[PDB]
Amino acid sequence: KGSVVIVGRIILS
Amino acid sequence: APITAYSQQTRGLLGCIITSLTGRDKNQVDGEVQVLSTATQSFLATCVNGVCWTVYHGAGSKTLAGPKGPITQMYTNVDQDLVGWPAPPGARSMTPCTCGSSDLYLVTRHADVIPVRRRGDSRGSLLSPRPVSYLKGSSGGPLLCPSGHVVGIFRAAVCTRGVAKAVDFIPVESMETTMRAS
Ligand SMILES: C=C[C@@H]1C[C@]1(NC(=O)[C@@H]1C[C@@H](Oc2cc(-c3csc(NC(=O)C(C)C)n3)nc3cc(OC)ccc23)CN1C(=O)[C@@H](NC(=O)OC1CCCC1)C(C)(C)C)C(=O)O
Ligand code: NA
Repeated sequence: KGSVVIVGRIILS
Repeated sequence: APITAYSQQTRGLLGCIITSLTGRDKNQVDGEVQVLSTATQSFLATCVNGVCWTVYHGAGSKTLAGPKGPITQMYTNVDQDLVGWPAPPGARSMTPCTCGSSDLYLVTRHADVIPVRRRGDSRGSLLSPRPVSYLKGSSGGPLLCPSGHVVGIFRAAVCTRGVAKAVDFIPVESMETTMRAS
């Protein structure tokens, strides 16, 4: 029932 | 390795429970790779041609918390262990690799970049062995060609006594095969 949540991100170079 | 990476956290354990229940996330989105959480586990999603791709065994059939409320899965393949939601506004879409370079790079949730040697279509060897626990939570993370293009996403680890010597991934090809059967 709970949705998935964005808790962070990764930046690429 | 030519490629580098760093992470930025966006939410804590509390605001994540909240967002999980409302399905609505106002936070601005950035980055090639999103760090994702449910109640019971964390994992990664790689944006490729406007879809946020990750593994079934992490996301299940769940919605992704989004700005206009919960985002419904656009692609769902239990047996590939692959799901995809339409990429939220501001996620950085990656480009598929096709040049078939032999040496690849796995980006972990810790924003480390790990050298892999392609051994086949969906298999890759770690040039340097790592603890399984260190890779745990990085399913969904991208394998990159040296140009920075995506070849696949991390699915499972080949391991023995808690030491991983190889990775199993979903090649960017399979992401086409799910799209066609939509
Ligand atoms: C340690 C890190 C590794 C990346 C990582 N992945 C994982 O933790 C994955 C998830 C699970 O593997 C799979 C699950 C599901 C799956 C589908 S539905 C489902 N679950 C449910 O339906 C439940 C809700 C009941 N699971 N489908 C798969 C399909 C595959 O096709 C080739 C290969 C592996 C699959 C076990 N695993 C492994 O990595 C395990 N390894 C393993 O299974 O060996 C792999 C098989 C292919 C290559 C060697 C391990 C390390 C725990 C012994 C992670 O971080 O999660
Ligand atoms: Na880094």
